[PDB]
Amino acid sequence: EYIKLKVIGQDSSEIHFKVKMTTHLKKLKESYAQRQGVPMNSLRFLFEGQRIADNHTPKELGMEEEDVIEVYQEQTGG
Amino acid sequence: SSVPTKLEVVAATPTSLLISWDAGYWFIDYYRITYGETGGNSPVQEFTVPGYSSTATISGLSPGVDYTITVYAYYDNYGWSPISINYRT
Repeated sequence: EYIKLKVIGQDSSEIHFKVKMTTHLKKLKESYAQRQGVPMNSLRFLFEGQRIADNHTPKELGMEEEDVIEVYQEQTGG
Repeated sequence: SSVPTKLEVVAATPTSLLISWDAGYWFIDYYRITYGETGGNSPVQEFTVPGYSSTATISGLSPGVDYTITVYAYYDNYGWSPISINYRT
């Protein structure tokens, strides 16, 4: 079963995804990075405080229909 | 309901057409477009277009014939219900 997730950049950018509950979130992240023209290393994706791993599933994370993933530009090396 | 929506012909000639559609907020991996003569014998013609596009040309049509055009959207092995329209060249 699949759920709709809303991915929202600080940007106010907004992209919706239909994701399988048991599927790794990697493709969602990389799709959003690609559509933004921004490198993966420069994004922090968050659901309820938790940074989302490429290997997290919506299921591991307690995600439901219409849940919001927030995305911030991340600076590294500090 | 369907993804995409607002499938429409936006320009045409006797033997071609330019369709356009709207994915709203959805990220789409690619679309599959089919088209065939409405109430014709032939199997449909088919082609695929990248998920970032919202426009496609259909050509090699014949003058005054009605076509049923269907667009299918896919993302990571999910397929939405398609949207169709009919258009006569």
